Amino acid sequence: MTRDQNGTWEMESNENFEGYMKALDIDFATRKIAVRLTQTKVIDQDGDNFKTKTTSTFRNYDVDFTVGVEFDEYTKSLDNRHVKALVTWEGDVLVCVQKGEKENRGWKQWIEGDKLYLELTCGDQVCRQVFKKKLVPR
Ligand SMILES: CCCCCCCCCCCC(=O)OC(CO)CO
Repeated sequence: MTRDQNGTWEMESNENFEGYMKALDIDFATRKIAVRLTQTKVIDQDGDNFKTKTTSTFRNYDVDFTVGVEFDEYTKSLDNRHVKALVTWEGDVLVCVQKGEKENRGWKQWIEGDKLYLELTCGDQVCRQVFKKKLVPR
């Protein structure tokens, strides 16, 4: 079930989100708020079609894609840049390459049991996040 990323995932850890945001040139006042925020990931996955929402108390980031289909991603509410994005499977890891102004920009997202791992990369900065599958009703 390592390819099934469906559901709601609640952030457990967030390492070096500051460096990732700084590499994206996000302004200092925004980073000061954003580094503290818990995030939630909501994934609606139907085969290779993904609809994703990353939410917080401050701002949300939405991106939808089909595995294997390059798309024009506009990173609204993050750094507000246009990139050419492609998501593919490398094994059971979902890998996105975002070609554009910033070198070495992309992300890798994968399941281990009840945990979702996400590594966000830009240039020489890597942010490593872990989310836990939302607790089901009592
Ligand atoms: C500056 C305010 C930040 C507000 C929180 C929003 C942060 C989003 C970070 C990028 C997440 C991302 O691209 O993740 C992909 C894989 O999960 C989306 O499919």
